[PDB]
Amino acid sequence: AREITDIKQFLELTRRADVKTATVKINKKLNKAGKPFRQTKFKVRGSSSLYTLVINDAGKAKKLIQSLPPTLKVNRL
Amino acid sequence: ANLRTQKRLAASVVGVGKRKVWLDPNETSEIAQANSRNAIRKLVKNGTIVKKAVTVHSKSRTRAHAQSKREGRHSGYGKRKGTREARLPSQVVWIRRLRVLRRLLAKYRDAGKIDKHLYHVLYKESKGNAFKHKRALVEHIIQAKAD
Amino acid sequence: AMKKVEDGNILVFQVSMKANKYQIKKAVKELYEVDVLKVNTLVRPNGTKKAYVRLTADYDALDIANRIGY
Amino acid sequence: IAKTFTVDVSSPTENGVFDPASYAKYLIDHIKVEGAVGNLGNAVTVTEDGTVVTVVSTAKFSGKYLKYLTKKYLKKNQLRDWIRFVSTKTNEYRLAF
Amino acid sequence: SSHKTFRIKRFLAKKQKQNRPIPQWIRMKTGNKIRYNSKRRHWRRTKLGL
RNA sequence: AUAUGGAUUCUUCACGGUAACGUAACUGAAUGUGGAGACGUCGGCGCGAGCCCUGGGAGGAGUUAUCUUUUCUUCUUAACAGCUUAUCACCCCGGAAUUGGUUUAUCCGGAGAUGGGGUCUUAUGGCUGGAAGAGGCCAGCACCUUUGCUGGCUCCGGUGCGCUUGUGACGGCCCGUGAAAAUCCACAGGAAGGAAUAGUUUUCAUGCCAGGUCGUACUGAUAACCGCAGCAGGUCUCCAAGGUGAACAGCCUCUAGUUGAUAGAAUAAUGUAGAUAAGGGAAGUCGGCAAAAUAGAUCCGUAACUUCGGGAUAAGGAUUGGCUCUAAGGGUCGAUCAACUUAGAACUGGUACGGACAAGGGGAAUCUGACUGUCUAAUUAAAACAUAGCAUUGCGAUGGUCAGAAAGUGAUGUUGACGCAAU
RNA sequence: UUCAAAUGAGAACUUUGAAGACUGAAGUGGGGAAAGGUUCCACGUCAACAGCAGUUGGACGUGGGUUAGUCGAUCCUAAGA
Ligand SMILES: [Cl-]
Ligand SMILES: [Cl-]
Ligand SMILES: [Cl-]
Ligand SMILES: [Mg+2]
Ligand SMILES: [Mg+2]
Ligand SMILES: [Mg+2]
Ligand SMILES: [Mg+2]
Ligand SMILES: [Mg+2]
Ligand SMILES: [Mg+2]
Ligand SMILES: [Mg+2]
Ligand SMILES: [Mg+2]
Ligand SMILES: [Mg+2]
Ligand SMILES: [Mg+2]
Ligand SMILES: [Mg+2]
Ligand SMILES: [Mg+2]
Ligand SMILES: [Mg+2]
Ligand SMILES: [Mg+2]
Ligand SMILES: [Mg+2]
Ligand SMILES: [Mg+2]
Ligand SMILES: [Mg+2]
Ligand SMILES: [Mg+2]
Ligand SMILES: [Mg+2]
Ligand SMILES: [Mg+2]
Ligand SMILES: [Mg+2]
Ligand SMILES: [Mg+2]
Ligand SMILES: [Mg+2]
Ligand SMILES: [Mg+2]
Repeated sequence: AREITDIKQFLELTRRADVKTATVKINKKLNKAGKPFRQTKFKVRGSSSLYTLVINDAGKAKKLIQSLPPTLKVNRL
Repeated sequence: ANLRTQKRLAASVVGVGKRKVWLDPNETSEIAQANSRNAIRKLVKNGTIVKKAVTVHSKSRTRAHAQSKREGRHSGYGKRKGTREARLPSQVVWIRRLRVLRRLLAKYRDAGKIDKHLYHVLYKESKGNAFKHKRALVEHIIQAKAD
Repeated sequence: AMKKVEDGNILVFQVSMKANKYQIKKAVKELYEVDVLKVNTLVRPNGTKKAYVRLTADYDALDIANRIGY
Repeated sequence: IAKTFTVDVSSPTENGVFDPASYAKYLIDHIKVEGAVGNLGNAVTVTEDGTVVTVVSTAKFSGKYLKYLTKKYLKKNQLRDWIRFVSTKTNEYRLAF
Repeated sequence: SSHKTFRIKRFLAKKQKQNRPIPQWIRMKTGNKIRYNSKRRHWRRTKLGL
């Protein structure tokens, strides 16, 4: 229900002591004037709100996954 | 048998009315054994129950008739049942024309072709039914500027 | 009612007409040593009250139903 | 830009009741370009190899038009009861027996 | 109607339970003269009038 | 219930903007003031939503003797959240007759217009999150089976005196000016409480707990209600597709729903209901009762009388199809794009054309009530009642008219002679 | 209204399929207020009831079914009591 755009803020939410679950969604969509690319959405389940971070760079996306805390339960697709 | 309840369940499951549900007349025994909605879904999957197509309501003649009207046909005195006001209100015609005239006067004044003093005179003449269309106003402006 | 036990993890009871949801939740915990997520109740057309008691995920309604005797 | 449409006729041809050459000739004299037929002035080109019929056009052409012409060809030869025009993926079609 | 007070619903509940045939085994008791329920009610014939 | 983060304080209770005012926050008791709740009806105009119509493309289905790049169908996006979006209104600069601006509708300006630059309400719309993982449409595989598995696509536009509905700014009308309260907020006020080795803010953010009781099925009517009944009666309301046409008219169709009302055979008289008639045309009859004639639209033409508003569609005439063309009436920026409106001309036919449906007979006078309105539910709708207008009567409150067994009792009266009451 | 099949001791009237039609969006469509009170749903079943018929039913017999912090009541006041 809420979207965040700052990656530094995203990491703070993942260790907020009330977050237990998260999911990663992959979307195959097209860009403005080119061939389709890969879009990934990182969703953090808070107590009262769901936070969504969307990044359209696949190279920058893989680094975010490796940086997620291990204690967080992550759901794939 | 009595398949009244099977047809009702099939219509709800498929999502159409009971008039669009077809039950296989050669599969009465297996249809009678389908009491749940899960069993109805299986019968739809294997073709025992099918959804009939909608009855066609073509608009081919409507489209062809509309094309004839766009060419000026079927518009004589023998085809009119309402009054001229009922077909097209005279107030609607007036509002279109006055908005056309006022839109042109503002365009010319902004473009610098007409000063505000001549604009004000022509503003109240158009309101006074002086000009019958846009062409009459443009010609009047040319004559005023030519003198 | 039995379909709600193994599928919905919900126990169905007939309760007294004078009992509210607070008392129903307390009675189930004391009698059966389980945790109650929520209670839904209705008054049946025959004049008796029926309660839908859903247990938490930490308990299985089917195991509790077998222990009771049904 | 140009668009390419391919029709797979392998299955009907293997039986022997279908002729890709005759079907390819039907599309030459029945495609209308900006009006009537016979206006394939370097706009519509159809090529066959015995198993796949490939149509390349730069004018107004669509999959619905290709299926409409194919169904007319199948009905003319009385093949509708056995052969069906099916779209496998985008702009790639095949005939099912 | 769907909107009904508790008193009306409780009244309707009792009338439903009283509308049943007499058990068969009762007619076999010693000195029994009761054959059929003389207070049977049908919703379309006789109205409750509450 | 409470903690952390943020904000604030050594100038103790925040800063920016000329201003309209802006913000993540940014002490406020008694008491007081203000706002919201909170409001008629009709008319046109602007805008939004759903629906309707329609172009390209990706799928499925129908038709195919012949014709039809064709006919039908799927292509969807909730509450909520972030950013953004406005007619009206307001602020700053400036100082107007050669008066300007401006609405379909004539209103505004030295009590500051036009113009340039700003601020604000968020009805409403746009993008994103919710959210494709859902739903929808197809294709390829397994198979008594608990029944699934794997794939694709779900896209981009146009149009308006359209329909329904919401809403905004205005205008018309009244001897009619079209509820109340619970409840929530703001302001004025300054009682108190508060900092330096420390505190306050739960009107900023995040986190924790709980939310009882009763109703909830179904019919909603030519079979579930009331009329003695499964009675052609009676019974409040929301949603509303295409064509014809002025139209929620009549007539035909799509979605959805029904195909129910004892049947079969025959076709006498008399009926009930629907119709047609040669010549005459009210001679019928208490009486033109009933029926017939007239009928839409466009153009022409229209008397006596009159309270000058009417009479009036007075009366009385002409025209109307189909087809092929022509002229005029627009938007955005020479070019390019898009609406049905009206007028006219050839050609064509068994002279037909509001071709079904739909749809005024008219005129000259007398009696009577001015008009619209109202009543004898179940035999009388009228000339009867009412009405505006006119006149008369009573009364200045310790009062007039009227109520009550009584009353430390009431109606007019939340009233005061331009009033109330009685004819 | 018609043809065929299925069921049954028995079919103009039940079920399914096919055909012909109607309501024609101010409906014979889709929801409700009042009123009714289990008529709702499944299984079993036809003596009586459905002014013919009946294997069908709003009939007869036995069971099943109405889940709310957010929809209403509850709270407020209106004429009035
Ligand atoms: Cl009920
Ligand atoms: Cl006769
Ligand atoms: Cl008079
Ligand atoms: Mg006008
Ligand atoms: Mg006018
Ligand atoms: Mg409840
Ligand atoms: Mg019964
Ligand atoms: Mg319900
Ligand atoms: Mg009754
Ligand atoms: Mg009754
Ligand atoms: Mg009675
Ligand atoms: Mg005659
Ligand atoms: Mg004659
Ligand atoms: Mg005579
Ligand atoms: Mg005589
Ligand atoms: Mg008559
Ligand atoms: Mg009168
Ligand atoms: Mg009138
Ligand atoms: Mg009478
Ligand atoms: Mg009468
Ligand atoms: Mg009188
Ligand atoms: Mg009083
Ligand atoms: Mg009809
Ligand atoms: Mg019809
Ligand atoms: Mg039933
Ligand atoms: Mg009978
Ligand atoms: Mg019988």
